Amino acid sequence: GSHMAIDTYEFASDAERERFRNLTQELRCPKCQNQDIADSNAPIAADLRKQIYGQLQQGKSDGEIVDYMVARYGDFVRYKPP
Repeated sequence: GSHMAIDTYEFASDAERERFRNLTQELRCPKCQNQDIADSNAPIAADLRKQIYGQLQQGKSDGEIVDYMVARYGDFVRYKPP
């Protein structure tokens, strides 16, 4: 029994939580020692989750968010649709 990063945020609705959940699972860091941005405790993962949360709350769409994180952090981040 452990908490995950998602457990640490105050979402505005259950739908908003689930959007975060999907985004953090589908955005990956393929060279990272832990490639799962939902599970990693690496500083980069906390940064990405923080940004995804911020953008959800700004009213950005799923599409806009993916584009931002990929275009802004392409040296480590990659979109891997399911």
